[PDB]
Amino acid sequence: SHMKKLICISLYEDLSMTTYDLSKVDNAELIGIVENASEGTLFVFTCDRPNGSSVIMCPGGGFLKTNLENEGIDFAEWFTKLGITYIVFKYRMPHGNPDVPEQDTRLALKVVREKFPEFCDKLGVMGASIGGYLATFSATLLPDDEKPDFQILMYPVVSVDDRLTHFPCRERMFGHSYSPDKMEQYSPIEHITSGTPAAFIVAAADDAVVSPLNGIMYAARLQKADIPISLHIYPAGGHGFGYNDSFVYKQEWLQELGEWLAKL
Repeated sequence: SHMKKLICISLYEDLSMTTYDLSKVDNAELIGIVENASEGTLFVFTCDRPNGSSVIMCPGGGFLKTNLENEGIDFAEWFTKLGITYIVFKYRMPHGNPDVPEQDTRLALKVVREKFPEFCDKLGVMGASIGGYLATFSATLLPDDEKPDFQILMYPVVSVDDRLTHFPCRERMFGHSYSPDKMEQYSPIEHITSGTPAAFIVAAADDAVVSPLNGIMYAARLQKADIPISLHIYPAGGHGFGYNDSFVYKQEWLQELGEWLAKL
């Protein structure tokens, strides 16, 4: 194992911090820590040999909860092994306030940059499913000086437009307040600009939760804007494969991700 410490930062409780020695913590205790933590908490997994780069993962969970294992802590060993500091974001549920994702991503990026400059030579964000909405929002609708340096998207939602969005997530995000005039201000795919960072995008063509055209058309619009892309659509595997071994393409897509990270 190449992960040393776990530092938990409570963004909405005076940035209160707790630190654990990972060599003394097993997976069952680790699960309890992330489950018991309040919303708006960052879990920072530090490396034995850090290379100065960090990723903030925004898990999926349909704006009901966060998938803190399969789209969270289960990636920690994989990232820290490469010297990449790995941060799982237990973000807040919006509960009808659609500006909560923007508020959470801006604060998470700001705090990570402030507390860990040594790990922010490159600071990227990762997002799975509706977590990819937070990830792509951070890459498009934040100011250039706040945007992350790279973005990793797993079966992301990239729009609130009817054509692409996940309707239960949109309803949880807006309550009854969604209207089509709000589409542009809340759709990252509509805000790709020259500052938008290089992207890694992966999904399965048989995804029955979120149309894989989310990732495909996001990548297509990035490419048209001359933003470098690494795009991988597998024919099968469904939504939410995360780190599961049951995904028949697990080794293939992780090998793609590892090669991509090395060439950043």
